[PDB]
Amino acid sequence: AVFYKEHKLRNDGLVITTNQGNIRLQFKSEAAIEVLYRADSKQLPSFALAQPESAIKAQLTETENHLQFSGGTLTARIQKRPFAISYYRDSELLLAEESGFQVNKINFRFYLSPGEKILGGGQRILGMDRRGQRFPLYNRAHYGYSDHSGQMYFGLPAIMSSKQYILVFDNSASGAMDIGKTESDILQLEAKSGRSAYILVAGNSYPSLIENFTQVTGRQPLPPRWALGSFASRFGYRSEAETRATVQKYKTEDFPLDTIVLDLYWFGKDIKGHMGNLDWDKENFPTPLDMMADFKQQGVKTVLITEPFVLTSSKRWDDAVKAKALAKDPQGQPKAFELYFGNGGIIDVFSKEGSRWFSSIYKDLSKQGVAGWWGDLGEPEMHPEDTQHAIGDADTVHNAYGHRWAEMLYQQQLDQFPELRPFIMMRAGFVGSQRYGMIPWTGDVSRTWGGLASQVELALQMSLLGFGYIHSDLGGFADGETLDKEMYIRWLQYGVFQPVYRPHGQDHIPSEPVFQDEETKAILRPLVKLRYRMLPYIYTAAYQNTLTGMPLMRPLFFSDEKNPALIDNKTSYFWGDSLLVTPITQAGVESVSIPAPKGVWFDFWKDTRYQTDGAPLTLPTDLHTIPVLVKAGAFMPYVPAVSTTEDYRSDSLEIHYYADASVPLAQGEIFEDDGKDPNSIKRNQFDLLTLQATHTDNQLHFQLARTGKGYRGMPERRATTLVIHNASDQYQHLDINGKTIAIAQADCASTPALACYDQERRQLQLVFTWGREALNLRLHK
Amino acid sequence: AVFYKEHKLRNDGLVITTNQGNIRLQFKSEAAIEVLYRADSKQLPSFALAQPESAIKAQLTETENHLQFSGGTLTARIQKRPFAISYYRDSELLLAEESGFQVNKINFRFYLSPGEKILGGGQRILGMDRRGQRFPLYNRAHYGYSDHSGQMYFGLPAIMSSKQYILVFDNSASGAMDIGKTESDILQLEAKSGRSAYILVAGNSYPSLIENFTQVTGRQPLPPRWALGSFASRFGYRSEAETRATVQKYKTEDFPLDTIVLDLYWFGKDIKGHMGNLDWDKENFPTPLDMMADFKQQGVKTVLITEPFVLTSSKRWDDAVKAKALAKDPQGQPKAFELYFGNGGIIDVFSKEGSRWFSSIYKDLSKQGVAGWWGDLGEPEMHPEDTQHAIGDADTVHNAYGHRWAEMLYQQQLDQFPELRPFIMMRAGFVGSQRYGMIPWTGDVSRTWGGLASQVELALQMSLLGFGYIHSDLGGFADGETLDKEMYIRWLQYGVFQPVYRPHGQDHIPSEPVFQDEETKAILRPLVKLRYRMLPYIYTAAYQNTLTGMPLMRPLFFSDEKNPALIDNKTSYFWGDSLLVTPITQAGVESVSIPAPKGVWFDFWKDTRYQTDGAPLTLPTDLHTIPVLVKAGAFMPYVPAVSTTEDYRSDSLEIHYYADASVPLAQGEIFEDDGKDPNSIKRNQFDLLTLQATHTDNQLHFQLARTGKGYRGMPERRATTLVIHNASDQYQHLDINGKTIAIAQADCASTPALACYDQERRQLQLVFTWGREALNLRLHK
Ligand SMILES: *[C@@H]1O[C@](F)(CO)[C@@H](O)[C@H](O)[C@H]1O
Ligand SMILES: *[C@@H]1O[C@](F)(CO)[C@@H](O)[C@H](O)[C@H]1O
Ligand SMILES: NC(=[NH2+])NCCC[C@H](N)C(=O)O
Ligand SMILES: NC(=[NH2+])NCCC[C@H](N)C(=O)O
Repeated sequence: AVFYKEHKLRNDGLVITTNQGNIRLQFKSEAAIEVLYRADSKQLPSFALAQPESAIKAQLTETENHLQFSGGTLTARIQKRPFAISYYRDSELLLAEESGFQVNKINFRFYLSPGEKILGGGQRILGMDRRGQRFPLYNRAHYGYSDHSGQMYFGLPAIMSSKQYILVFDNSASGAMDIGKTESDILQLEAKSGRSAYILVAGNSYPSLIENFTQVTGRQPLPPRWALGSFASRFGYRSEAETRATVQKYKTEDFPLDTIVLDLYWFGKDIKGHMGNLDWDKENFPTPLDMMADFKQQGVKTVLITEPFVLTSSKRWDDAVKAKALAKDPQGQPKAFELYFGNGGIIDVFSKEGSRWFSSIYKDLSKQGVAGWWGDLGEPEMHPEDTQHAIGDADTVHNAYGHRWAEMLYQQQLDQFPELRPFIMMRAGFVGSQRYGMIPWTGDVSRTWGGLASQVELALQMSLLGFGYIHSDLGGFADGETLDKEMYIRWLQYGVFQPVYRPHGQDHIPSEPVFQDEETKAILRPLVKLRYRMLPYIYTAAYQNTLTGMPLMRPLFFSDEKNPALIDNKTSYFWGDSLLVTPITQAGVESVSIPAPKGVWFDFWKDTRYQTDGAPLTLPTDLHTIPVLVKAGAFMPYVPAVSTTEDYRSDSLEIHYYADASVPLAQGEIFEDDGKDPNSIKRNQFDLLTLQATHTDNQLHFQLARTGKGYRGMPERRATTLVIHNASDQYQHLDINGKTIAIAQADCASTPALACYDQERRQLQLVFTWGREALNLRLHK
Repeated sequence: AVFYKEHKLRNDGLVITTNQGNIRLQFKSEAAIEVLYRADSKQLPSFALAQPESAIKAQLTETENHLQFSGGTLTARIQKRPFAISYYRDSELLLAEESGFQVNKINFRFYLSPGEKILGGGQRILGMDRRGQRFPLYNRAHYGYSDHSGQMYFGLPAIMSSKQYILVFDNSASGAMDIGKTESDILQLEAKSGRSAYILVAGNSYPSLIENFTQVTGRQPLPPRWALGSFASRFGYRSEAETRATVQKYKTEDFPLDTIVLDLYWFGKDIKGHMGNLDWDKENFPTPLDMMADFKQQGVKTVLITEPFVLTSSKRWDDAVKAKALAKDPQGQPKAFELYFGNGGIIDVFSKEGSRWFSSIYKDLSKQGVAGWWGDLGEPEMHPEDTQHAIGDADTVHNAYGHRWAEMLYQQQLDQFPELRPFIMMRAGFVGSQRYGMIPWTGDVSRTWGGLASQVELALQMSLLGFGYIHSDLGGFADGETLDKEMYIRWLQYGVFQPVYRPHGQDHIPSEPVFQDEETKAILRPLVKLRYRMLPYIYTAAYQNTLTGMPLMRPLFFSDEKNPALIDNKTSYFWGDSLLVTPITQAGVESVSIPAPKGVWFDFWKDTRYQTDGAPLTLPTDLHTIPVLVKAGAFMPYVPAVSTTEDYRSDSLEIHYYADASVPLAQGEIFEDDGKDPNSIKRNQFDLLTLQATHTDNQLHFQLARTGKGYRGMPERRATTLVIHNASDQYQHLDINGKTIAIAQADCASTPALACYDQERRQLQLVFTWGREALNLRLHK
């Protein structure tokens, strides 16, 4: 039995006393509130909040039976007897405590509304709506998973509801979530220890909800543009010669390549026994500085793997112990335990000593030429209960280990190279880890169609809760004895339309596309080149993700927020604003039914126009593509393919506009900067191109403009080819800034025409110079 | 009747007095002699000699009836009565005067040996052996020529004999050559005026003959590497917008492009009336500095056309007259005459005033950003007899006008940009013009199969007499009403294997490959890319041409100097040392008979091995290639394709070696420098890679090395893939500098293998790092 006794309102937090203790409420924004139970006691700090100490001014009002603590849009309604808090946006109930907080173990119980659908929990393969499921909150490997998992590498103690709120359990400890499984109408959060707090974030739409969520948990800094390029990876290159041979293979096979990734053989010849060496195995990598410099000359970055563990057999054991860098046992000695790789300890990233020691090693390797970092096994993969960290035992801090590891490395990289954007790829984190630039991948997926078929669900679940660059080991990682060629092709095709292009797998079967047969390469080469040609599209989506948290992959349900049934879809998704992608995830599929939203759509590959009032579209499949539809009104921007983003230029732009009278107004943008300055957005050192189309019965008008302060090397004038798909055959003239130009009606492909209409393709091509001043192009019948 | 009277031997020239006057003999080298009749009188200087005043020490010996003036290898035997000079190499008679020199008009008569075959005269379409022909020495347009011409743009007063000598008529005047036509056994040279001299050069082989010839007439300076890239050209881009649209089309169609060429519309909107303006038509080219700068940003050079003529209607007429820059009439007034383009005069490049005036204009335009120069109509196309130049009348200097024009422009460009290599493309020159960097093309060829079929004969005739970069308007230039697609494709395929890749034609039919249909582009795109991938092969041949005069295209007859019948062949030729090319020059050809020299040959496209003891090889044709055979023992070097040579890198090399036991020793080289320094060779600022193969019964050994001082940006270590074609399946191991490496026998395409044998292709691939130290690779059975 819990009831209200008293409250204090200073400041600007609400402190409530019940018969059971203190509760602190603080608005972290107009749309987000942090609720801390046991506010009286000492406990772990928030990990989820980007600014834990902030508290914006709210209004408090009191009545006989209730308190009301209200921010801009979000209101907390506090019922005095029995004590229960409920949350409202406008006058709409979002979420209500049932029993709410209960003590010893930590326990939060909320009511769920009938029909309420619940996404969340991070990586699970359970269905998009996780209501009716119970699962642990304990980051844990799931080697070789395929089509089901209740527990994987990167769980999140957070949910997103069809009521358009996000609830975060701001707790790092071994726990569990019960989403109306045990009791149909109860959401239960549990933890063995740790912080007893939750955060509720509201929004008026899913995009606004995600914007509000990332406002308080952190926005991802724009990654280096090279993160969007082609990665060479396997587990693992065995030598410098093999690594050099692989870079060379990309050159001789004419596949783009930005980055090569070195797995654990860079520090030892065996899988076991060397982890912790954190230094080059000179028997097999004899000249690593020259190797990295030679790669940089070819525009290729080098990324190295690192892990939390230092083995007793490794060259750094004695030094780590001496430095007090490792987690301890209750006795105060370094804790050693049996990992797959051997007996070893874990670097205590929560301590000053561990952080300084580990950071110094990253600094040294980075000075040698390492461009980015891969942090594997950060669950931590093995984490005995009696392990003691500076701020708590293993079970208490477990789900924040990887998160703090990312923070440490992010801070380190920014201190060493304040003019570069850190690249940090990790397997396990916490709510908010995106603010440290964490780029997660979905772990050791099996080489099965089931493994591929689960990737959209996983990506969308992580994308919705803050992680825009979630991606998979393309082609599959685990086991297998011979390449499943059709599966591999489908996986690398899908790869083009998801955040990071990194084929990776155990090296008994090649993961890199350059080591495939002629048919496979003939299919994938123009697709990897397409990835590069589409960099302006992808990099602009990245820009929007940094600005607003908008994920690069968006679920189908964004298309109609009043149709909750769409939430179940995990087979079609949006890549940026304009492309509806439906990966092929079974062998031999001859056609697909695409649940395209009501409107006009074009076949990305064939230009075919489809119109639908709601009924799904049936498209035939082929081996060389996967089904992709373009939304009418889309501006799709391209640059010429380059081999590496170091050579990226937009002196030449080609933009495809998908015209249809059903879209009388359309807008596009292209974000351009130097691809590397971490401060480009803050300082406005960018070139933001905007395009607006106005489509009426007798005219199609485009207004082009540029804003921003520009940047070093920005082209003053871009040669631009605008291709208008589904263009009327009735346009008689073009005005460019008032100057009339005839539209040629033949030989469009065979003359340097400035305006020409191709009657067979229904395409109207305009070629012009896009300089710094506004440009108006008007087509008139 | 002529007879010897007296001689003086100082110094070191021989001066002979006959009853008719003085004759001066001077060795210009051990292998070349200049013979000047009327040595007593004042006459035009030599144009053919690079060092006219030189005279090396020779030996003179006298007998009752003869004088002997002897250099290293060449000896002049002077018969006293009747007077006649004959020339010997060793004790072999090369050439004997008949009546020799006869006066008023200039006339030289020599005996021809029975069976002696005679190439020469420069551009004619008459058959490789011109014996039995008579033709004028008067540079003259032959618009729309096809399969026959006795008189074209670029005649040369020179012949090459199967006796392995070259005879030059060192005379610039309107004349004629009668090669045993009128009198079966007489070679007659005639001129209306000008210098009465000839030069005889001997050699012990055709390569040595050409080396000796270019030693005394001039060696071509290495062109900028960009000269070997893709040119966009037509007659003509009508505006800046059209020019920008064409550069953009190369970008959007993914064809390489180094240079765009602007025809006469850059200075006026009409073909007639504007010539002489030598300045931008701002109505149609409003921002030419920005245009050229924008192209440079994309790695694209701009070349402008210029002509010798200044029209009275042009903006520069009054100024040219004021400056005394134009040729005059006998009265002393500027000479004006009716050209196709209108009434106008000719710039007197032979005068100080004309040279200074014209040079100042090139300087100004070059400062604005023009990268190279196209000089059209230098015959001069129209040249009235009464026209007076500073050094003689039109008929006297005619065939040296273009030559002096090139010298003027070359000197100008070197003075303005001493750190760049001039690019000078012209239609008409003289013996020796190559020393001013002249790059000639074969004029206004018709768009017919006949026009294409004549190009090998023309190229070989010019190549043998000093002009390595002779080439054609690819696809054809003149007339036509609709594209002959098959002809166009064949012409641009041949284009890949001849010196300069410049499609060009009258613009009612597109000349650029980017304006062609999908099938045409699908065929040509990978071929234009091949051109770029083969830059190390082509640029190395260019290097050899600068060193020794060795032409890039070599005739079949080089393959067997004891088989004079080969001289007639004008259908197959060598592109560099290793490729035997047979262009397809008729429609619908289904197969070809290739007269491959005795030995082992491989199909360049299919890898098929052929062996022949002399009988021709029959190969089937296809539309996507033309027949090319690779000589056994060839090292064919490639780099990855780039869009422009400004991006050229050899960090990655791929080298194909064509192994056969019939070739126990083979050598290759790759010349690398910065692609732009005119002094790179002289100063040894280059990286010369050498490869040697030793092929025995049980071993194949490669020795790799580098010499030269290197250059700025040179890669220290190149990733190298060596592909050995027709490799034995019996090699069991590889030693690289003594370190043994196993040869994998499977999965060569699908692993980062360092050594692997592909049993299905009979190819053995080695991948390694080629650094600055010598490298030995040994394969052993
Ligand atoms: C962690 O472990 C590895 F298997 C070996 O380092 C990686 O290759 C794998 O991608 C990652 O999950
Ligand atoms: C000279 O005249 C032109 F026809 C016009 O300038 C050129 O296009 C042609 O290539 C050249 O022979
Ligand atoms: N994280 C997981 N859900 N792991 C499931 C592992 C199941 C497997 N049979 C094992 O015990 O090893
Ligand atoms: N240089 C030449 N061979 N020209 C031949 C031109 C022939 C042509 N019938 C004419 O008189 O115009």
